[PDB]
Amino acid sequence: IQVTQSPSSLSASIGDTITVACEVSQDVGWAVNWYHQRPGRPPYNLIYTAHNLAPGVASRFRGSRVGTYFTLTINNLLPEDVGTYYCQVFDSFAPGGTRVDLR
Amino acid sequence: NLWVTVYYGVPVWKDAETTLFCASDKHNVWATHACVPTDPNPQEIHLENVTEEFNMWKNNMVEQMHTDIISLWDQSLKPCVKLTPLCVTLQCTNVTNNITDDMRGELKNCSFNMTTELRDKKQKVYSLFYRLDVVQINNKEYRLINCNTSAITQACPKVSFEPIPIHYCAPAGFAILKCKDKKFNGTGPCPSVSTVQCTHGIKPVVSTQLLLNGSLAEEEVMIRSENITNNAKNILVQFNTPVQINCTRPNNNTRKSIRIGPGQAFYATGDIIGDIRQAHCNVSKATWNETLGKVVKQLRKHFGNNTIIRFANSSGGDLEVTTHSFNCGGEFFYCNTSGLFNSTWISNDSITLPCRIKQIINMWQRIGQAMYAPPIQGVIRCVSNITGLILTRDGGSTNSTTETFRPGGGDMRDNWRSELYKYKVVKIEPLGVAPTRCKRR
Amino acid sequence: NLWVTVYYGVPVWKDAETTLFCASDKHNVWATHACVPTDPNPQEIHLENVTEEFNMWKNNMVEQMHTDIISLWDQSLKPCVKLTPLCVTLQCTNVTNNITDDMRGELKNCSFNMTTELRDKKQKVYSLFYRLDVVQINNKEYRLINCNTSAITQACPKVSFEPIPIHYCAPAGFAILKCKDKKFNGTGPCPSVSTVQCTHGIKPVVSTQLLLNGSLAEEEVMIRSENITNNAKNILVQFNTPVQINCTRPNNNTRKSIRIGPGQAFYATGDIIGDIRQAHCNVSKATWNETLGKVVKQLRKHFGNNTIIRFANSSGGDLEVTTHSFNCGGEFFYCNTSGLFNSTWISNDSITLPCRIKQIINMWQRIGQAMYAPPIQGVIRCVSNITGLILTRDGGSTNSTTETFRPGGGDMRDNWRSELYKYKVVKIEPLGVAPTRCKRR
Amino acid sequence: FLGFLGAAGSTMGAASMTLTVQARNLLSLKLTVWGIKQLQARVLAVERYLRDQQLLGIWGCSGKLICCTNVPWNSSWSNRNLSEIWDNMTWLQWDKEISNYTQIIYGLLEESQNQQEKNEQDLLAL
Amino acid sequence: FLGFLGAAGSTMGAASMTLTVQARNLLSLKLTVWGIKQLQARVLAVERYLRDQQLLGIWGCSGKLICCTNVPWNSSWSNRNLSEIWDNMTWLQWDKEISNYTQIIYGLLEESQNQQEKNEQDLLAL
Amino acid sequence: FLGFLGAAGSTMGAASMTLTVQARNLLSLKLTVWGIKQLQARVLAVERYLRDQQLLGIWGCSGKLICCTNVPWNSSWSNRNLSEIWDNMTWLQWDKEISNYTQIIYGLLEESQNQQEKNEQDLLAL
Ligand SMILES: *[C@@H]1O[C@H](CO)[C@@H](O[C@@H]2O[C@H](CO)[C@@H](O[C@@H]3O[C@H](CO)[C@@H](O)[C@H](O)[C@@H]3O)[C@H](O)[C@H]2NC(C)=O)[C@H](O)[C@H]1NC(C)=O
Ligand SMILES: *[C@@H]1O[C@H](CO)[C@@H](O[C@@H]2O[C@H](CO)[C@@H](O[C@@H]3O[C@H](CO)[C@@H](O)[C@H](O)[C@@H]3O)[C@H](O)[C@H]2NC(C)=O)[C@H](O)[C@H]1NC(C)=O
Ligand SMILES: *[C@@H]1O[C@H](CO)[C@@H](O[C@@H]2O[C@H](CO)[C@@H](O)[C@H](O)[C@H]2NC(C)=O)[C@H](O)[C@H]1NC(C)=O
Ligand SMILES: *[C@@H]1O[C@H](CO)[C@@H](O[C@@H]2O[C@H](CO)[C@@H](O)[C@H](O)[C@H]2NC(C)=O)[C@H](O)[C@H]1NC(C)=O
Ligand SMILES: *[C@@H]1O[C@H](CO)[C@@H](O[C@@H]2O[C@H](CO)[C@@H](O)[C@H](O)[C@H]2NC(C)=O)[C@H](O)[C@H]1NC(C)=O
Ligand SMILES: *[C@@H]1O[C@H](CO)[C@@H](O[C@@H]2O[C@H](CO)[C@@H](O)[C@H](O)[C@H]2NC(C)=O)[C@H](O)[C@H]1NC(C)=O
Ligand SMILES: *[C@@H]1O[C@H](CO)[C@@H](O[C@@H]2O[C@H](CO)[C@@H](O)[C@H](O)[C@H]2NC(C)=O)[C@H](O)[C@H]1NC(C)=O
Ligand SMILES: *[C@@H]1O[C@H](CO)[C@@H](O[C@@H]2O[C@H](CO)[C@@H](O)[C@H](O)[C@H]2NC(C)=O)[C@H](O)[C@H]1NC(C)=O
Ligand SMILES: *[C@@H]1O[C@H](CO)[C@@H](O[C@@H]2O[C@H](CO)[C@@H](O)[C@H](O)[C@H]2NC(C)=O)[C@H](O)[C@H]1NC(C)=O
Ligand SMILES: *[C@@H]1O[C@H](CO)[C@@H](O[C@@H]2O[C@H](CO)[C@@H](O)[C@H](O)[C@H]2NC(C)=O)[C@H](O)[C@H]1NC(C)=O
Ligand SMILES: *[C@@H]1O[C@H](CO)[C@@H](O[C@@H]2O[C@H](CO)[C@@H](O)[C@H](O)[C@H]2NC(C)=O)[C@H](O)[C@H]1NC(C)=O
Ligand SMILES: *[C@@H]1O[C@H](CO)[C@@H](O[C@@H]2O[C@H](CO)[C@@H](O)[C@H](O)[C@H]2NC(C)=O)[C@H](O)[C@H]1NC(C)=O
Ligand SMILES: *[C@@H]1O[C@H](CO)[C@@H](O)[C@H](O)[C@H]1NC(C)=O
Ligand SMILES: *[C@@H]1O[C@H](CO)[C@@H](O)[C@H](O)[C@H]1NC(C)=O
Ligand SMILES: *[C@@H]1O[C@H](CO)[C@@H](O)[C@H](O)[C@H]1NC(C)=O
Ligand SMILES: *[C@@H]1O[C@H](CO)[C@@H](O)[C@H](O)[C@H]1NC(C)=O
Ligand SMILES: *[C@@H]1O[C@H](CO)[C@@H](O)[C@H](O)[C@H]1NC(C)=O
Ligand SMILES: *[C@@H]1O[C@H](CO)[C@@H](O)[C@H](O)[C@H]1NC(C)=O
Ligand SMILES: *[C@@H]1O[C@H](CO)[C@@H](O)[C@H](O)[C@H]1NC(C)=O
Ligand SMILES: *[C@@H]1O[C@H](CO)[C@@H](O)[C@H](O)[C@H]1NC(C)=O
Ligand SMILES: *[C@@H]1O[C@H](CO)[C@@H](O)[C@H](O)[C@H]1NC(C)=O
Ligand SMILES: *[C@@H]1O[C@H](CO)[C@@H](O)[C@H](O)[C@H]1NC(C)=O
Ligand SMILES: *[C@@H]1O[C@H](CO)[C@@H](O)[C@H](O)[C@H]1NC(C)=O
Ligand SMILES: *[C@@H]1O[C@H](CO)[C@@H](O)[C@H](O)[C@H]1NC(C)=O
Ligand SMILES: *[C@@H]1O[C@H](CO)[C@@H](O)[C@H](O)[C@H]1NC(C)=O
Ligand SMILES: *[C@@H]1O[C@H](CO)[C@@H](O)[C@H](O)[C@H]1NC(C)=O
Ligand SMILES: *[C@@H]1O[C@H](CO)[C@@H](O)[C@H](O)[C@H]1NC(C)=O
Ligand SMILES: *[C@@H]1O[C@H](CO)[C@@H](O)[C@H](O)[C@H]1NC(C)=O
Ligand SMILES: *[C@@H]1O[C@H](CO)[C@@H](O)[C@H](O)[C@H]1NC(C)=O
Ligand SMILES: *[C@@H]1O[C@H](CO)[C@@H](O)[C@H](O)[C@H]1NC(C)=O
Ligand SMILES: *[C@@H]1O[C@H](CO)[C@@H](O)[C@H](O)[C@H]1NC(C)=O
Ligand SMILES: *[C@@H]1O[C@H](CO)[C@@H](O)[C@H](O)[C@H]1NC(C)=O
Repeated sequence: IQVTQSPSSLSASIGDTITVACEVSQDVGWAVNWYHQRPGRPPYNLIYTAHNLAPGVASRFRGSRVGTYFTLTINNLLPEDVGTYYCQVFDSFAPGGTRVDLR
Repeated sequence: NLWVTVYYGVPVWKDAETTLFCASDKHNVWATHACVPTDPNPQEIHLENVTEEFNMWKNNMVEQMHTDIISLWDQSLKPCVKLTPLCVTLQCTNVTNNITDDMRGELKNCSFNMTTELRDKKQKVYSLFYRLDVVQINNKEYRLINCNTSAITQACPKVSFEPIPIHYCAPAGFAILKCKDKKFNGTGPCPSVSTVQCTHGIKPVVSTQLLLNGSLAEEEVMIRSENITNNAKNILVQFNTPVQINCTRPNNNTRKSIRIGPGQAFYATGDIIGDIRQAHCNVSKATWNETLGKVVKQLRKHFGNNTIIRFANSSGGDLEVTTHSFNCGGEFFYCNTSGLFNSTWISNDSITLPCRIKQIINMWQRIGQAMYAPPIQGVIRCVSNITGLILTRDGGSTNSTTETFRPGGGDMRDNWRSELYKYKVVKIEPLGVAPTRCKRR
Repeated sequence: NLWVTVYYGVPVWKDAETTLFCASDKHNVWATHACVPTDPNPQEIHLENVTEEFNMWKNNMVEQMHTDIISLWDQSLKPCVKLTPLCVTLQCTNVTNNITDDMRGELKNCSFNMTTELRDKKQKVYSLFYRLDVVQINNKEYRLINCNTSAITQACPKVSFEPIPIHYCAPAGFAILKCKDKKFNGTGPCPSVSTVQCTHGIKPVVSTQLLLNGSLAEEEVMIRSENITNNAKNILVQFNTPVQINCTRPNNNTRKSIRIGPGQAFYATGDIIGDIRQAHCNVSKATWNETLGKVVKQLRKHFGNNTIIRFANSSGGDLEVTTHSFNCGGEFFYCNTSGLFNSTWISNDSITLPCRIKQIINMWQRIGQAMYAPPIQGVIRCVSNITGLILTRDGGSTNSTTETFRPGGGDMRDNWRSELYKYKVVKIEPLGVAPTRCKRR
Repeated sequence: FLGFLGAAGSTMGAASMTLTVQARNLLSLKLTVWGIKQLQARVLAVERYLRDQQLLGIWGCSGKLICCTNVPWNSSWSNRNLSEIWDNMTWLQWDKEISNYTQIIYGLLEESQNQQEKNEQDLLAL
Repeated sequence: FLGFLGAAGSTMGAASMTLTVQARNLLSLKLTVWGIKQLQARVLAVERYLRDQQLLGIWGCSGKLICCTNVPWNSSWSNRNLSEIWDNMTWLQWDKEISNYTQIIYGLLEESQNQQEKNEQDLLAL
Repeated sequence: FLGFLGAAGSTMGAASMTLTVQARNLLSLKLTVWGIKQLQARVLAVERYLRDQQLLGIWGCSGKLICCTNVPWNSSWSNRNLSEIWDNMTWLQWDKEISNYTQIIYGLLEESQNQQEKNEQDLLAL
């Protein structure tokens, strides 16, 4: 199953609310786990089941499901959130991911 | 005007989890003698107008029965001899008399010092161990493969590993719902629900790739999987017709009893009378081809008509998963099923599967304890039915329609769930309240 | 006009089988402390007008309590030292210092290498073993008799084998029927039946030929045997008067503790202080003759007045049967008892029975496990009551009226059926339907 | 007073006069053999009592030692005269000679109770 | 006759006509795995039956399969017409759509039974 | 509402007003120490409830929290005035000062219930 992400990159200032989309080609239920990778650091779990927060993740992260349209919403952006965001469905990873950097 | 009236014994049930006791119709590893004697005539009641949701995966019965089988397996070895003295340096020489081309090095003639009845006295004896049980130490010096990871207790030779059908009966106040739909894929509503006091004959067969002696589908070969899209959940296949499989151990094995202590006997493997050949399982080529044709015809539906379906052998892993392992008359086989899953499909003869024997068996992958299956005297041979498949799909490149399916298994819950698939456990709730024109006095 | 009227609590019972719990009035082998404390005043109720069928031979209670005794005997052995290191080569010499003529060769002064607290360090120690416990290997080399066919576990020295009376009590809804008839011939109807909450004091005495400490017949010696014409069914003899038997072991034995490992102690037999004599039992000649006269008088009824009754000793067999074996203060005896069944009958003095003692005891003939009775310090003396016999008749030619009876036993169920002979287990069914002139409003 | 099963050999009427004494005796640690046997006996007793109590409850006779019903007695079961039954017979023989017809009697009892209760509800509602 | 849960899909009236067959099936060795599972199942069944019987007893309806009482229908639990309920509805959907309000109904039953019993005492003594 | 044993120290009438809340709490894995303790506790609770239910049933008072009988008060057990008992005393003291006369009262209740039922039989028959 092909999985797509958009936008490829985005810049937001401190404290803004931003969202990232992850579109799936077929019905995947809610199995769209999210992962964030800080530059030069191994990726770690953000959201599992597409709406459940991983342990240690602040409540400021939120995920939701609109049919086959999936969103990860970020509130009150903070500097440590800079990096890349990946959404996983089964064995498929979105090509390129989404890069988030400070404005 | 209106008032409420309390009812007793209303036909109302809720999904619930409870303990199920066994009933069954020589000692056995599964304590069938401990099962209550089932009624000669089971009672089955058809529930017309009823539509109940079913789900093998979220069913408790599979987990409960996995626990039950593991408990029985553990209990059957407690009053059995512990082979701790066998962990001694071995002197093994290859057996090379009257052996065939494929028997070069599969059996080892190991001689070792062993404790006799008298503690101070010792004794030198010899035994025949298959190559998979002994590992070289770096004639040469060998040891049992268990010796650095676990301690084995010899399976008591008098208990039979043969599967006896056992029925799991819910206590009073609970009911078992049996889905009568012949096209029921295992998830979603089952329009035809019939209740029974408890299950039909369930044989807890122990197999990995091919499901032996199982229950057949009534109409067509069916494909059952939690999320077919997810290329990880095993695809449970159930055959509408049986595929007979024959296989035997041609060696005329002899059981030699070696006393290793007070009342403790270790049953070794003596010299084989006659030539030594390969254990090999036979499957009819035409019957297997027809069954594969039916399977691929029913599989195309879930995917597409124009897609290419190709069966390849197991990718890799431990011996149990890579091969087709199953106990046959007290012996544990490991059959190299590469000639079965080999064809590629586009929109009298028998297949010989070379099997390998193992005596040090570690089922359930328990940390610290393993089993030594005593050798079976004579030539063992069993005729079983291939009644299912456990296929694992491989993720494609999203560019080709060549869906590749390989045998899986290992997780015995998958093997067992093809038998408890049509059943469900419900809790009777006989108190009901409804409005009626009645009034208390 | 008539109608049915339901009734609750009617006195109706059916023959049935059920589990009976223990009740009884230092730790002991039978765990009588685990038995519920019985009522100080038993509730015994006389059921006249009632005639109930009885049959000891097909009574469940004998089988159930035999199973209970075996389970208790096994369970009292689990938390006890396992004597596996004792199965080591022995160097035994004759004990010929201060011994009598009959004691020549019965003791063996065995010295052996034994492991000590420190595993690497070994140790040499000596102990005394009776000739029946050690077998020669072909001073000479010996081994414990059951070190090539069973594992030896020492009975814990602080638990006593003395029989504490136990009462078998049925649960609620069940009743125990007691046949008060003093002439109950062992089967058929019992005209005088009475119910009790549960049984009187039953002592699970262990004996083979003569019944010790049993319950006396109230009026006269009774002969009870299913199919008395069958010359293979044991004949249960019950005495109306007790025959006192005095059993003693004159040796003043010393218990020497030998530590064979961490917290594990093997209690050996040290040197005997003073002269070594033969353990023996004493039976009054006149009393035994009178009891035999009563028995033969009561036995002529089932065979005729003119027949000749002759008592010979027990024929060949294992030691436990050929001899009158029992326990006496923690020690197991094996008494000759050929002077008892010695005479023939036609239409101050004591009889000394030379007994032999054994330490390796295998009761219930379990395969793989044997018991080592620890020696008892001091001189042991027992005063028991001969209250029954196990006589096995022998067939003969049609031209002979000389019916020969020999002591039997072995099957402990025969030993115990003489105590549960007058009891029966019934199931109360309190629901009854009767025709009355009443019709529900 | 005679005690538990005291009137076992008595006549029908005398036995029925003292149903309570037999009625009161249907109901009255580690994993040791004696302990497990005690527990099994306890559970068996309680289950037997509740089976009997439930069976009474179905016929609408719970709490009543002697309860009447509304099913006729077919003479096929027993045509004996009442005087002979209640003055020259014990409960043992009575259960002996009706062991086979018990189930159909129980079914008739159950059906009659259900129908009578439904009629009572209909009258109470109207 | 259909058997245990025979009229599960049938209408309300037909199901109520045969309450007994489901009512009568609500109640009907060493320490081995199957033995302990059997004992636990037996105890679970007996306790479930006793809890159900106790709940029936509190509302003053012990021994009665169909029992009515003296608490009104709040009409917020369900406002469906009687004919539709008892002719075109099964017990399954009924319990499905009334499950949340069960506790308050049970409490009302409890209070009504207690007050009625106290009034019966008061009028009985006078 | 106060809860389980809420009116333990309350007067007789207030305690009698709320019997139901103590009435409901009278009834509500491997061979591990905790498991066996749980199982024994469960069985003990079941039997403790059933003994009380049986005692109520024998007196013809099953299913009734308050039940009146036909046993006269001997006045030797307690001659205290009704107003004093039912307005200035707690159940604990009441049970304290009749701990010895309980058995004879139970026997009188049993015999009175039995005779009463058989009397009813005669009238229902005639
Ligand atoms: C699937 O079911 C078939 C049919 O029950 C099983 O075949 C049976 O396998 C047992 C294994 O020992 C055979 O028992 C042997 O029978 C010979 C007959 O003389 C006896 O001498 C041996 O001592 C042993 O008892 C049995 O004959 C064979 N066939 C039948 C009809 O029972 C098969 O084993 C089952 N599949 C698996 C994987 O176990
Ligand atoms: C039959 O029953 C009699 C009496 O019930 C048994 O005799 C008793 O035997 C026990 C030991 O076997 C004696 O207890 C021991 O006594 C000595 C000396 O007092 C003491 O040092 C020990 O520690 C132990 O307590 C008991 O005195 C004796 N009773 C007598 C002699 O009256 C007899 O053993 C039974 N027969 C059997 C079991 O075969
Ligand atoms: C194994 O398969 C054979 C058939 O190859 C089964 O034998 C009979 O098969 C026919 C065909 O449907 C059935 O109608 C019979 O009922 C089968 N015999 C019996 C005794 O059931 C055989 O039963 C199968 N063994 C299994 C499933 O264990
Ligand atoms: C794939 O698997 C997921 C596993 O959860 C399925 O998702 C659930 O589907 C059920 C269907 O009744 C819903 O009730 C759940 O709420 C879903 N939850 C989650 C976590 O997704 C999904 O339906 C499956 N779908 C496919 C395409 O196989
Ligand atoms: C499995 O099938 C093979 C052949 O497909 C069998 O092997 C032959 O067995 C016969 C005796 O039955 C021999 O004469 C032949 O030499 C064997 N080899 C060949 C190539 O034919 C084998 O016996 C079968 N095993 C079974 C039925 O258990
Ligand atoms: C497996 O073995 C069975 C016999 O144990 C084979 O059945 C035999 O088949 C031949 C040829 O069709 C018949 O002549 C025999 O009468 C059959 N014997 C029976 C039914 O007992 C079966 O063909 C074998 N299967 C394979 C794949 O080798
Ligand atoms: C699946 O089949 C392939 C080829 O049919 C097997 O690959 C062979 O593996 C052996 C090792 O045991 C090599 O010696 C061969 O050279 C391989 N052949 C190839 C790569 O063409 C593979 O082992 C099989 N896997 C199984 C049976 O689990
Ligand atoms: C299982 O079967 C396959 C196919 O028969 C075996 O693969 C062959 O292995 C031999 C050497 O063992 C090679 O010479 C062949 O080239 C391989 N391929 C074929 C098609 O024969 C495999 O070795 C067997 N055993 C295992 C453990 O996989
Ligand atoms: C059994 O009786 C014998 C005699 O029949 C007793 O033997 C005597 O014992 C006394 C000691 O009390 C010695 O002084 C005698 O010399 C013995 N007489 C012999 C051996 O002929 C024996 O003590 C009795 N055993 C008992 C009572 O346990
Ligand atoms: C068994 O021993 C007891 C006591 O040791 C003997 O009983 C004594 O018998 C003598 C007669 O020889 C009397 O004078 C004593 O008064 C008795 N004492 C007691 C306590 O009973 C008994 O006679 C011995 N029996 C045999 C057969 O040796
Ligand atoms: C029963 O009595 C006979 C004869 O008194 C015993 O036979 C004796 O057996 C021994 C063996 O220990 C021989 O040494 C004797 O020669 C035999 N005497 C004979 C044949 O007259 C027989 O042993 C006695 N039974 C038992 C069990 O001891
Ligand atoms: C049991 O006792 C009898 C008689 O007391 C023993 O038979 C005697 O044994 C001796 C020893 O060899 C012989 O000299 C006698 O001839 C035998 N007969 C008689 C009448 O004394 C018998 O051996 C004993 N059983 C044993 C010791 O096992
Ligand atoms: C194994 O070796 C022993 C000698 O150690 C020999 O007696 C026996 O025949 C051998 N077995 C074979 C070669 O199969
Ligand atoms: C013995 O068998 C081993 C395989 O386990 C092999 O490596 C070795 O070469 C063999 N030795 C012979 C045949 O002499
Ligand atoms: C047994 O022990 C002896 C002692 O040296 C040794 O020579 C022999 O090789 C041993 N046998 C084995 C290890 O099989
Ligand atoms: C046991 O030995 C094998 C080789 O004989 C080795 O591969 C394995 O890692 C060892 N396991 C241990 C040391 O736990
Ligand atoms: C099984 O059938 C139901 C029918 O509603 C369908 O919803 C479900 O997706 C099917 N499952 C599979 C595995 O095809
Ligand atoms: C196996 O060997 C034994 C001899 O030990 C022989 O009696 C038997 O017939 C043999 N079995 C076969 C199938 O050859
Ligand atoms: C199985 O059937 C397919 C059908 O296309 C055929 O190509 C193949 O050769 C067959 N295999 C056999 C008969 O072994
Ligand atoms: C698998 O099939 C290929 C050709 O389709 C064949 O060459 C090979 O031998 C087969 N493998 C077997 C029969 O094990
Ligand atoms: C030693 O005792 C044995 C008893 O088993 C006897 O046969 C042997 O003659 C005795 N030897 C001596 C020298 O006393
Ligand atoms: C047994 O032999 C030991 C020496 O090994 C000796 O000290 C002891 O006194 C002997 N006991 C006897 C002869 O009873
Ligand atoms: C103990 O072992 C030593 C070692 O040689 C031996 O000399 C002695 O005889 C042994 N003692 C016994 C067998 O009692
Ligand atoms: C054990 O040794 C005894 C000694 O006589 C012998 O009779 C018996 O057969 C042996 N048992 C075995 C070797 O299993
Ligand atoms: C016991 O007495 C009954 C009385 O009828 C009789 O039938 C039976 O045969 C007797 N059994 C004997 C004498 O063994
Ligand atoms: C033995 O019999 C006597 C009567 O002579 C009696 O007083 C004593 O209690 C009996 N002992 C038992 C039954 O243990
Ligand atoms: C046995 O010996 C001890 C000394 O060890 C002594 O006190 C006791 O009196 C002796 N017993 C007899 C009966 O002589
Ligand atoms: C037993 O007594 C009888 C009669 O008193 C007598 O004839 C017989 O000889 C006596 N026998 C013995 C062994 O005392
Ligand atoms: C058996 O009786 C005979 C005849 O009285 C006698 O000679 C013999 O010694 C007796 N056997 C014994 C006492 O062991
Ligand atoms: C026993 O029978 C007699 C005469 O048949 C009778 O008088 C007596 O009352 C009966 N017993 C009982 C307890 O009724
Ligand atoms: C099922 O529904 C149909 C139509 O509503 C009805 O006629 C039938 O009676 C129902 N089934 C049962 C068992 O009542
Ligand atoms: C406690 O006693 C006082 C007066 O004695 C009373 O008013 C109060 O209600 C009692 N407590 C309760 C909870 O009833």
